[PDB]
Amino acid sequence: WANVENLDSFLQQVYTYYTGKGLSCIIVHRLFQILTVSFVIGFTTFITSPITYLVLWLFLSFLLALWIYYLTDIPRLWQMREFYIHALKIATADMPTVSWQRVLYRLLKLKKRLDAYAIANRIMRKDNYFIALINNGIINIELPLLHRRILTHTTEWNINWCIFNFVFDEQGQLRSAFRNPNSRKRLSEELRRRFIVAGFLNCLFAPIVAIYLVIHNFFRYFNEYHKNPGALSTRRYTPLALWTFREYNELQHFFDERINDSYAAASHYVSQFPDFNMIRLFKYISFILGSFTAILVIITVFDPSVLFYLGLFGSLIAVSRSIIPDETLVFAPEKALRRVITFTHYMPGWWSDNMHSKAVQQEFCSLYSYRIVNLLWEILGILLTPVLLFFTFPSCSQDIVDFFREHTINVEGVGYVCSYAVFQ
Amino acid sequence: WANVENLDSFLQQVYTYYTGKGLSCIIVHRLFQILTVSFVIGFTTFITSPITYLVLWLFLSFLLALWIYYLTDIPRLWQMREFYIHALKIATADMPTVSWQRVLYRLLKLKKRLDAYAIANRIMRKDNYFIALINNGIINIELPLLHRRILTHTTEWNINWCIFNFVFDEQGQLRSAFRNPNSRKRLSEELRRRFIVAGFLNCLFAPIVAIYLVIHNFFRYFNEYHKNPGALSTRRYTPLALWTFREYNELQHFFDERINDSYAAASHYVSQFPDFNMIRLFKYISFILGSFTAILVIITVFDPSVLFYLGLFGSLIAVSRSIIPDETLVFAPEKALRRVITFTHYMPGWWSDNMHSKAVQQEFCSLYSYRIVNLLWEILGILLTPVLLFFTFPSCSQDIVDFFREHTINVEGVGYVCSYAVFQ
Amino acid sequence: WANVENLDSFLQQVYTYYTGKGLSCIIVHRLFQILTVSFVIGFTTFITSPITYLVLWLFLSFLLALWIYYLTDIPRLWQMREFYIHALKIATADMPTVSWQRVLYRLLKLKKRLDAYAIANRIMRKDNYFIALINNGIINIELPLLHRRILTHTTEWNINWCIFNFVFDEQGQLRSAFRNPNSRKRLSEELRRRFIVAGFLNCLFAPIVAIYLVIHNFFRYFNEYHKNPGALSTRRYTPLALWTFREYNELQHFFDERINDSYAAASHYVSQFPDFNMIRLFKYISFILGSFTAILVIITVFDPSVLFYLGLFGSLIAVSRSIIPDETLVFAPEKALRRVITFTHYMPGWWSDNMHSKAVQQEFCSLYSYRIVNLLWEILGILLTPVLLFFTFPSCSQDIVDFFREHTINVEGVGYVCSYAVFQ
Ligand SMILES: CCCCCCCCCCC(CCCCCCCCCC)(CO[C@H]1O[C@@H](CO)[C@H](O[C@@H]2O[C@@H](CO)[C@H](O)[C@@H](O)[C@@H]2O)[C@@H](O)[C@@H]1O)CO[C@H]1O[C@@H](CO)[C@H](O[C@@H]2O[C@@H](CO)[C@H](O)[C@@H](O)[C@@H]2O)[C@@H](O)[C@H]1O
Ligand SMILES: CCCCCCCCCCC(CCCCCCCCCC)(CO[C@H]1O[C@@H](CO)[C@H](O[C@@H]2O[C@@H](CO)[C@H](O)[C@@H](O)[C@@H]2O)[C@@H](O)[C@@H]1O)CO[C@H]1O[C@@H](CO)[C@H](O[C@@H]2O[C@@H](CO)[C@H](O)[C@@H](O)[C@@H]2O)[C@@H](O)[C@H]1O
Ligand SMILES: CCCCCCCCCCC(CCCCCCCCCC)(CO[C@H]1O[C@@H](CO)[C@H](O[C@@H]2O[C@@H](CO)[C@H](O)[C@@H](O)[C@@H]2O)[C@@H](O)[C@@H]1O)CO[C@H]1O[C@@H](CO)[C@H](O[C@@H]2O[C@@H](CO)[C@H](O)[C@@H](O)[C@@H]2O)[C@@H](O)[C@H]1O
Ligand SMILES: CCCCCCCCCCC(CCCCCCCCCC)(CO[C@H]1O[C@@H](CO)[C@H](O[C@@H]2O[C@@H](CO)[C@H](O)[C@@H](O)[C@@H]2O)[C@@H](O)[C@@H]1O)CO[C@H]1O[C@@H](CO)[C@H](O[C@@H]2O[C@@H](CO)[C@H](O)[C@@H](O)[C@@H]2O)[C@@H](O)[C@H]1O
Ligand SMILES: CCCCCCCCCCC(CCCCCCCCCC)(CO[C@H]1O[C@@H](CO)[C@H](O[C@@H]2O[C@@H](CO)[C@H](O)[C@@H](O)[C@@H]2O)[C@@H](O)[C@@H]1O)CO[C@H]1O[C@@H](CO)[C@H](O[C@@H]2O[C@@H](CO)[C@H](O)[C@@H](O)[C@@H]2O)[C@@H](O)[C@H]1O
Ligand SMILES: CCCCCCCCCCC(CCCCCCCCCC)(CO[C@H]1O[C@@H](CO)[C@H](O[C@@H]2O[C@@H](CO)[C@H](O)[C@@H](O)[C@@H]2O)[C@@H](O)[C@@H]1O)CO[C@H]1O[C@@H](CO)[C@H](O[C@@H]2O[C@@H](CO)[C@H](O)[C@@H](O)[C@@H]2O)[C@@H](O)[C@H]1O
Repeated sequence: WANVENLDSFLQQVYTYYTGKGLSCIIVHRLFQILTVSFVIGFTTFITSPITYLVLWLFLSFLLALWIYYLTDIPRLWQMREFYIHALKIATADMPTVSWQRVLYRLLKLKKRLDAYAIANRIMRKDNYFIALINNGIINIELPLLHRRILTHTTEWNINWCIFNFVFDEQGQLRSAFRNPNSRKRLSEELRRRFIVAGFLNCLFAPIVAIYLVIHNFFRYFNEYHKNPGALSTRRYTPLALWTFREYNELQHFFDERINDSYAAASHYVSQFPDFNMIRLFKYISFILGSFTAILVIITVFDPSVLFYLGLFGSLIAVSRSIIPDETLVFAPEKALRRVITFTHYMPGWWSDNMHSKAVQQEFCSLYSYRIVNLLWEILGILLTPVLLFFTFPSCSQDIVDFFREHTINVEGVGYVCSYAVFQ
Repeated sequence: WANVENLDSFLQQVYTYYTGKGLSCIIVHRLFQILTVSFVIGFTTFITSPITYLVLWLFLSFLLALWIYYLTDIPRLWQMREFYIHALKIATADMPTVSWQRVLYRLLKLKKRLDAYAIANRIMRKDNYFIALINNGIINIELPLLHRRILTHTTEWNINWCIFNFVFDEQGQLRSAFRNPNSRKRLSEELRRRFIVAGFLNCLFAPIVAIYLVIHNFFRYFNEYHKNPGALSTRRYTPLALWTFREYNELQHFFDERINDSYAAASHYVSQFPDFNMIRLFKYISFILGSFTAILVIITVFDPSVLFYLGLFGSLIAVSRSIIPDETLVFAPEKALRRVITFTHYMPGWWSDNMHSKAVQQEFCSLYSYRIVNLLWEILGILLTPVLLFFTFPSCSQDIVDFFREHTINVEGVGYVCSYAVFQ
Repeated sequence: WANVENLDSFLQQVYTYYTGKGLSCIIVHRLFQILTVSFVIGFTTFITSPITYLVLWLFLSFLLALWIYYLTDIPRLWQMREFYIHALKIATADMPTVSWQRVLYRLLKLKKRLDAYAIANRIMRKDNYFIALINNGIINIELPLLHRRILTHTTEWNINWCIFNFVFDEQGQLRSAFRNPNSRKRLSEELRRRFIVAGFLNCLFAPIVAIYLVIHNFFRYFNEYHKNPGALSTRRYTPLALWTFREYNELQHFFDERINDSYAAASHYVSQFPDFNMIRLFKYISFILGSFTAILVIITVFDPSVLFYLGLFGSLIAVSRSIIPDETLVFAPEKALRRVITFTHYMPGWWSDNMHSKAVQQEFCSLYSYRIVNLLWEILGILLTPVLLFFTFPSCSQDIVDFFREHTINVEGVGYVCSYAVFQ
């Protein structure tokens, strides 16, 4: 590896081999991914059975492209596995459980600079620019009519292809033409001619991706969402909430740990806002039905459709007892919210006034939505991303170019990084 | 509010509007309260159907008095809601979740002194005297024959009407005649002529209140206590335990929070005292029945009323497994008790010797009783309070007067407070 | 002050009015400064008494220029005094003792951003670039032949006139042409044509400044350095040591406090390196002379030029006792050095190996020199600065330009600051 001369991509591959947990796990996951896609395709073309033949040929050609890419990438995985076993001296059996600090320790042992912070800046060199574009509103992801900021996975794929393939070298570093203030008019017009091409390609590949996605999600979740409604209120952070919470140089797996360790706190928080005027009503109704049931039971022990009424009242009382919280339950929304914020690290300025508020809870529930709503939006966004790539993104092209010139700072030994990554 | 000149009652109304959680919640609770009373009355007069007409007229006249009082009080609630929205700038939607410290912050912003501690001393000016009368034995609430200290809700209503209406101004402050040591013989005899009148009124309104209370509690709890015995061992603090734990100037909702946050610790503590000589016996019996069942099952797999015996033994073994605790369970009564005391703040002097003891647990279970026992005593105390108001309270009248003269201290900017409130 | 539009210079004037401690103290100091200069001139032209008339006319013309400038600047001082009394509400009697945090508090009360850190970045906007040029070797201040880094006060005056008058606006901010990478060849050649002009002016004003300086220092220090040699070993930090210790955005008076609070630690540290092979010799010599003196005193009490020998031996023994340290004295150079570094905040990388070392002490004594050596070098540097401005500075001109383009970062609300000021 002494002849890399492309240290950024090498470190990124080291990291994605770590988070993939070795060649075995990576190959297994990719295999089951293409198997799931192919099963969806085959089962959908079976239960429904010219135009059908042509669209099936299209789908299977995409599947074969995926397969061919995976087969092409296998050798790079082997090179990295060899680098892990031999150079890093990390056992193939230690992969699913070794930490990133241990890999960093071995990597510093093996060998301008390779500090932990430097390696984080080199792995996340483009992700930091993405965090800074999204969080600072440099790029407008708000729909023109629906008035909503949506960040699907196709949105960020298109952002990474239009911008970060155009702004960064093949060697993976900010091109020279993006700090020259005189070229700000040529680049800011060769960038709209990329947004337009990506919008054209998405207007062709977005229907046949949203269709596959809705079919896959239906097949996967129909069983649970019609035979287990308890798992219908499972809440998760929206994909835009996961880029609002992200910090700079915070590698993906650290972020995943500290976000998964926050769902307990968030589920607790969103429950600290009961409806007392409704709890009181249901307490009253439970009292009435309990009086009726007491009379009925005390009269049936002396005269053995009163059983229908007894069953109905038992059902209604069991319904009511679920709404009525425990007596010895202390509701404290502000400390629940602070317990959440110790994980999400995200407290807007105007929260600090009223963290007990209900408006704060409305906002946090805009960030922490239902999983089914997240699915509906991850399907509608694949359709509405061409709207962005045609109407809101070109108008924001100039700014983007300027953002890469103003807010780029040279950190010695790393290179040109985002200027926001060096503050926080 | 610049023309109040009755700051104590104004602050008390601010506080009870806070703890009632706004005009909406207060009105809803009062409405469902009169609805529950009226439903009990109507259903009891229905399932049972002169004397009946007369007693029904009496009950409905009391109900109408309650209704008329609530309708009379509504305008004061509106005045306070206006003061909350306009002057305090607390949103009507922030009421169920705003804290008392936020209300104090707004109230100090708006405007002798209005510190947090001063407002607590003005809201709890009579409650501090009550805590000091009850905890220091100035007033004797021990029954003459049953030899038990009972503090029902009617007991404290009678104490607040006999004493605190006679001792405190209409403006809500210690009358002047109660610090003059020469009038200690006139006041200590105009106070027995109040205990006697209250005893006479209670000997008339105590039967028709205990009757309503037992009917209400029967209707409410018969369903749960005959169809869910698991909620028969629900333990709660007796009303006298809640005045023993109360601290001075600790507003009601803080006390409620720290008492509700103690039921987990108390339930844990009362379980750290198993019967080892009984656990051993049930372990032996489970072993015997398991041997029998093993033989029976191993003999029925070769010869398919042995099923009756198998079912009976399964039932008995399931019974036995519930008593036998887990093996890896560590019983530690002293640290459980300390975990409780960190909430109740109540450790008598003689506990500090043996907090591992069983006598300490007997006392704490006198404080932390069963809810059904609490109901039986809250019904028997409504009957036995005239005994107090006739025989034990007059004999303790003199002391009471002296208590208000000796143990009153003038805190500057607040007024005459209890001398115990300023120590702890 | 709402119409300033030159916030940087306004804040710098606020700060220099604070550190000057009011109009009274500023005027008094300037007055005694011109009085000291004029006294030196008059006394030197008196004790020595064409060429004399001409050089005296030159000196007095410089004095009159200084006087005229002070008289010109008085009105700005009055404007700032009014701003301090009226707007800031800081009493004229509170000036010599008010802190900078109190001035910051008042200034934030009065009114893109005016945080403490922002005001520090605006006051020290050019000083941060100076710290970064000097500490990072962007500019070469090492003499070509003597091989020594000298930073006189004239050196930094010339740096501030050649560079910071050319690089920064009249409004006080980095000119636009210094971030355009295409103009790096025009600016890097209009900067050598400034170093050359400054070298020419210094080759004319350096003799008649070094002469005045040596005369002033002779007059001031001859008395103390010939009639009090105890104040000849007074050590101070060299002017280059005071730019090596300086941190970014550390205002001048904070730096002065933490450097003055370090001279005790430095004086302690430089004494932890005694010469044991010399202490032993002087102990032996003191023993010999004490034996001789004991014999002489015990023989003169029986036979009253032995007195000459007794006096000489007393003198030599008094000399020896000064070198020999106390017995109960514990020498610990490493913790003395750490006590120093807690103030200077300056520990090179190669110190961390051997902080007990003698080479570390040699380096620290290169930083912490004798005051008389500092005077000799502050006089020789005024002569040798044209050498820098002619031979070492032009060769380093290009780099300087690049330094202002590479290492400039835009902090929002402040402006273009040095990129090193935002790290540490
Ligand atoms: C005719 C078929 C049409 C569509 C086919 C299927 C859709 C496309 C799938 C392909 C592909 C993009 C890349 C292709 C690049 C190959 C080059 C192509 C040829 C170029 C010549 C999907 O990538 C995205 O697909 C999205 C759906 O399309 C998913 O959205 C979801 O929607 C809802 C669903 O439940 C969800 O609720 C919602 O939460 C999602 O937002 C995303 O989750 C996913 O990231 C695969 O790449 C990626 O897949 C993901 C796991 O998916 C892998 O994540 C992790 O990997 C390990 C960490 O390294 C971890 O250890 C591992 O734990 C983890 O899995 C990635 O590593 C990577 O492998
Ligand atoms: C009709 C056939 C359907 C075919 C659909 C397209 C098939 C091609 C997909 C291939 C392709 C898009 C590229 C070409 C797209 C051109 C326009 C596409 C328009 C559609 C016509 C998607 O593939 C990527 O998708 C990403 C999203 O899941 C995954 O990131 C996961 O996220 C976490 C989840 O939370 C997981 O936890 C984590 O383990 C994964 O990292 C990747 O693992 C995956 O490889 C590969 O490019 C990718 O390069 C890299 C940056 O160089 C970017 O990957 C990530 O970005 C950050 C995000 O988080 C991550 O921080 C960072 O880790 C990573 O850098 C992507 O931006 C993407 O650009
Ligand atoms: C012909 C009918 C005969 C009897 C009728 C019903 C009995 C009397 C009910 C009337 C009334 C006294 C005041 C009357 C003043 C009006 C003036 C009258 C006209 C004057 C011209 C009951 O007051 C007491 O009644 C006792 C029973 O009698 C209860 O004992 C119980 O027994 C067992 C039961 O389950 C229990 O197990 C046991 O734990 C109890 O000890 C007590 O809990 C209760 O305090 C109503 O006042 C009070 O009610 C209570 C909630 O009850 C309100 O508490 C809170 O309010 C909010 C904080 O501000 C909170 O936010 C809210 O959460 C909370 O609710 C108070 O605010 C206040 O409203
Ligand atoms: C045949 C028809 C049946 C009619 C029965 C009587 C109907 C009249 C009841 C009306 C009346 C009694 C007054 C007249 C009684 C005369 C003799 C009665 C003999 C019966 C013939 C009861 O009404 C009160 O009862 C209290 C008890 O629940 C409630 O306090 C709740 O406690 C917590 C629970 O734990 C809750 O959490 C909390 O939210 C509530 O505060 C009050 O909310 C309620 O208003 C109103 O007067 C009341 O004034 C105030 C102090 O000026 C006192 O209230 C409280 O005291 C402290 C205790 O804790 C509290 O610290 C303090 O907050 C408050 O100051 C009472 O002492 C009482 O005197
Ligand atoms: C024909 C005569 C030839 C020469 C004349 C005399 C030499 C020049 C003197 C003028 C002048 C430069 C500025 C002129 C600007 C006016 C505009 C001109 C007209 C433009 C149209 C000297 O400035 C420098 O002069 C150097 C010598 O030249 C000194 O070097 C010394 O050498 C050895 C000596 O002992 C030393 O050992 C060695 O340690 C030094 O390095 C430096 O100490 C001094 O900084 C005055 O400016 C500055 O003086 C200094 C105190 O001097 C003031 O420092 C502080 O002020 C307060 C904090 O705000 C503090 O509260 C106050 O405590 C403190 O005092 C500054 O505020 C400022 O006022
Ligand atoms: C034949 C007649 C002799 C006439 C000789 C020249 C007379 C002119 C002198 C006037 C002039 C030089 C300007 C023109 C020079 C052109 C070329 C000169 C060639 C000579 C032919 C010197 O005047 C300054 O000299 C400084 C040095 O003492 C003083 O700083 C003191 O340092 C501490 C000590 O340790 C004291 O503690 C502290 O209180 C003082 O701040 C200043 O107080 C003083 O005003 C005024 O310009 C000045 O502007 C400012 C930055 O805008 C700079 O001041 C400081 O720089 C940092 C340093 O530390 C400081 O951090 C910072 O506080 C301040 O910003 C200077 O760089 C200088 O440029």
